[PDB]
Amino acid sequence: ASVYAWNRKRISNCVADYSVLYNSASFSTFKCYGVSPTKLNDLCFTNVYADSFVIRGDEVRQIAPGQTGKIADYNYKLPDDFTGCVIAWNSNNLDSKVGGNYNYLYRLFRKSNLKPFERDISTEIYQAGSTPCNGVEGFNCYFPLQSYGFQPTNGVGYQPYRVVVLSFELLHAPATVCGPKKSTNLVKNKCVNFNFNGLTGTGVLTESNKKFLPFQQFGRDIADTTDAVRDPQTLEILDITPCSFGGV
Amino acid sequence: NCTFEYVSFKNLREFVFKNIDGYFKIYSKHTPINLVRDLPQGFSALEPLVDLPIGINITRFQTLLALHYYVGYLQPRTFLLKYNENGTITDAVDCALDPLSETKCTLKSFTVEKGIYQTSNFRVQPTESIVRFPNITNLCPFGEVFNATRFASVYAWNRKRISNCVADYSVLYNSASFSTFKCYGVSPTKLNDLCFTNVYA
Amino acid sequence: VQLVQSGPEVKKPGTSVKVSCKASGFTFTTSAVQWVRQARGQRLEWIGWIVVGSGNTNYAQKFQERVTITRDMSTTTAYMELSSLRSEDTAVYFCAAPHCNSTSCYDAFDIWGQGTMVTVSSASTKGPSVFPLAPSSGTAALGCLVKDYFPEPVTVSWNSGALTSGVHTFPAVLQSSGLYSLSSVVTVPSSSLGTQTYICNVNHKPSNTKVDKKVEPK
Amino acid sequence: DIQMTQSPGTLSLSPGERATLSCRASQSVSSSYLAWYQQKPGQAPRLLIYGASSRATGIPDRFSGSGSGTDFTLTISRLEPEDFGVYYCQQYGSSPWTFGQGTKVEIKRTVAAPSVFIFPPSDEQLKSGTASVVCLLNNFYPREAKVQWKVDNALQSGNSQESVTEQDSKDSTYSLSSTLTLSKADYEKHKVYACEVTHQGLSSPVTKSFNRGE
Ligand SMILES: *[C@@H]1O[C@H](CO[C@@H]2O[C@@H](C)[C@@H](O)[C@@H](O)[C@@H]2O)[C@@H](O[C@@H]2O[C@H](CO)[C@@H](O)[C@H](O)[C@H]2NC(C)=O)[C@H](O)[C@H]1NC(C)=O
Ligand SMILES: *[C@@H]1O[C@H](CO)[C@@H](O[C@@H]2O[C@H](CO)[C@@H](O)[C@H](O)[C@H]2NC(C)=O)[C@H](O)[C@H]1NC(C)=O
Ligand SMILES: *[C@@H]1O[C@H](CO)[C@@H](O)[C@H](O)[C@H]1NC(C)=O
Ligand SMILES: *[C@@H]1O[C@H](CO)[C@@H](O)[C@H](O)[C@H]1NC(C)=O
Ligand SMILES: *[C@@H]1O[C@H](CO)[C@@H](O)[C@H](O)[C@H]1NC(C)=O
Repeated sequence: ASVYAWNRKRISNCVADYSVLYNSASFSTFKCYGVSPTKLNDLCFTNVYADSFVIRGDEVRQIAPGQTGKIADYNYKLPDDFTGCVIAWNSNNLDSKVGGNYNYLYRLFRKSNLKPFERDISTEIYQAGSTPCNGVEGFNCYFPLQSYGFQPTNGVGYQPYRVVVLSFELLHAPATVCGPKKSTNLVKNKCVNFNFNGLTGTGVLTESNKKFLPFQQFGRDIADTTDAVRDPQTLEILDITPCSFGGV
Repeated sequence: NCTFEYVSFKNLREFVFKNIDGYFKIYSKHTPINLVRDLPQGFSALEPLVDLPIGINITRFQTLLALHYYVGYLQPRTFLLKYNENGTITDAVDCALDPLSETKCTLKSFTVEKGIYQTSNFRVQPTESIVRFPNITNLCPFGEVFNATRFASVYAWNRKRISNCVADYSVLYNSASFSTFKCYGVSPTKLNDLCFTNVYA
Repeated sequence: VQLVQSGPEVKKPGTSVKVSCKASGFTFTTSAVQWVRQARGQRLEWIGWIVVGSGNTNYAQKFQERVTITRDMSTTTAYMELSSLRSEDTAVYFCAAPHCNSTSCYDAFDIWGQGTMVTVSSASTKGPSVFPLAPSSGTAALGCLVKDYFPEPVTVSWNSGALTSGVHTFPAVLQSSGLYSLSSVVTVPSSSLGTQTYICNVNHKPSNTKVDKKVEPK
Repeated sequence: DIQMTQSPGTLSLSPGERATLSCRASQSVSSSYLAWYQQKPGQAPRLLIYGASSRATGIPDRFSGSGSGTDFTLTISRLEPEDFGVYYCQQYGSSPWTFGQGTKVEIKRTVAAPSVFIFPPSDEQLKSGTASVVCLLNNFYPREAKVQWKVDNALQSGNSQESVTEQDSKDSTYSLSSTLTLSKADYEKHKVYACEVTHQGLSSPVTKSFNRGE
């Protein structure tokens, strides 16, 4: 899809191996924020939203938090605290046409900057002057969208690039989109080294009488440490008590 | 041109609708009541139900009635929430409701003992900005320095003095012609605000 | 807020000229640029306009065939290419644009360029011949004839700029030979003819010609 | 195309008077898409009025504008010496954005007759095989003037060219220069060369001549 009409594809109940993507030279850009791209198959992801669009190479630097430009301001804005990944690859052989491609557009004018993850596809005539445009183009009345005109002979800075922005919500709620890691059996009333949906620790898992709400996955103590977890396989609430200790 | 579709007095139905970074979050709580005149008084926490990644700029709304309610507005307030032994929210303090609420938030408690407490700091906000620069809007020689016909050898590096001219380093940072653009001690983006006294090229 | 154009151009018939127009002060990216030509002593002729952001162009009927208006937002400059030049194209060309901030624009063309003169004929570069127009034997008239030069213009001064009162430098005419002729005269009292040397200073930059000719009362 | 016509061709007014210029469109145009510009000889156009009734930045308040549809008026309450130039009106609503032919606002004056002077071709030019006889009309008003070349009482036609200067900034008069171009042979075939000047300030055409050699 065009950058102004960026497409959003939610994902659910699946497992993925981002190691064959990080090891792939096909992707010209693979940069993650808030989570290391290497250590990815550990933390069982929670929320997942794969946005996708096409820009030109000179604009790839705009797909980053705290950036400005045509794309960042008027087409696709990333929040400052964005936690996710940005992947981009050269799509010259697919999205470039001799004479210029007319299928990919971008928003050229807008009176205010876009909020994070905002999608504007309105085709209202931009009024640059005081006189109101009545749907007709002219002086200070221009069409808001412009075509990239991608050509195979263009410079690599002007060649088409397909960008995919994966956004997450790691370890904050019940996780659906998980990774490809096999589970083990759960042992109660014994000191174990536990890993629940990517949250790790050491402690004794015991039965509890805490009535968690269907949307709540983790509990916390006064110190903000993890107090209890809901078993992802059997919907029961288990308290996590550090492996009994005391001074010697 | 649809981009999303989803399909799933005696009753008080409260809802909260908010937009955070393009996500439309819907919270609600339904409870039995016996009161027609006005909203019942009491406390009840709303669980989250829906989070729609619509990315739509929402500024106005309307209701839909079946033909043969109260509307409030949200503010970026700080609240102190009391979680009981069962994990149910039983009370709350709006830290900006009044000085007593400010004190309660300050001491992270619901009971304030008799005495005098120092709770905040009053600071007079600004009213307008003042931007001052010497009035001299002259073009710089950046054109004849970057696009010069012939450059000098590195051992005989040339130095050009730049003064008495306004310059816009944003048209240079936005240029793909420059294979390398790296700055030290000052961000290349925030360049237009800075005012300089000695520039050498 | 400036608008600077190219320098003078002198091209042969059948060639092309590309006039530049650089903006300053306002935000180029959201404005528009029109081009207008003016022949020596004629009215203003609208050539066409271009939207800087989109690159869409509209041309006049009389310039649809040999004029193409382009722009380059990276160098904040707009260009006008004129192919297959001829003597009719010898004129002065202006570019105009509304000044705009980051979000709104002016409602007219208030910023204008200094103008670019384009000369075009089968003529060749030639220095001018300066001949004296002697005063006839209470006030007398004398002057200089700057004849057979190309291209325009020439500059004429009297007494190296000392004599300005009563001086009339006429606009040049284009002869059928392709060369220009210009007359510059001055009226002085008849008494001062024998006790005041009069020298006209004719300078033609396109041919690097500097002629100081002294006018004599016969 | 929309045709823009301006009037008058020449506006002869005294400094301090009220000037009035007219602009006519061949079809009804939007008032919000008409402008008035001022251009002086050898200078770039300068925006005066936009939106038919909106003074531009820096333009004095003595400039005003009115009109609607096909007829528009530019009014100068008190004419200043810095206002004597060329004025254009342009519509920028319907493409093409055509211009007017211009209106010259000149300083008026009383009728002044021209001082006529004749100049024989210099011997240096005669050495080149061409003769140029010059006729100068000095300080006259109005600009309209007529010059006829007579070579041994034979009226010339098609072998002369004229040139008129702009109105002088000090005495508000014009000057005219007419050049007769003959070959050395034709120049030596005759003896008396004269230019006859007809002008409003002259009660009868004045003739200035010279005898070839004397
Ligand atoms: C950008 O400018 C517009 C309009 O300003 C006018 O046009 C400019 C090119 C310049 O010539 C100015 O001197 C002109 O006044 C601004 O829009 C105005 O905003 C004010 C704010 O209160 C409002 O009162 C006016 O009615 C607006 N006028 C119009 C025609 O819209 C706009 O705010 C400017 N934006 C920035 C970021 O500077
Ligand atoms: C969402 O829509 C509102 C309503 O148009 C936008 O708010 C307007 O913004 C313009 C400038 O872009 C102002 O001149 C208006 O006064 C604003 N109106 C109101 C009611 O606030 C808002 O900017 C839009 N959101 C984004 C991200 O652009
Ligand atoms: C839907 O979007 C397309 C472009 O993606 C646009 O051309 C079309 O007009 C839109 N439909 C409506 C009803 O607005
Ligand atoms: C918590 O739930 C139990 C379940 O019966 C109930 O008995 C107890 O009173 C509840 N506690 C509170 C504070 O409501
Ligand atoms: C130099 O000028 C050329 C055109 O003459 C232009 O394409 C290029 O971008 C310019 N570079 C800089 C750094 O100004």
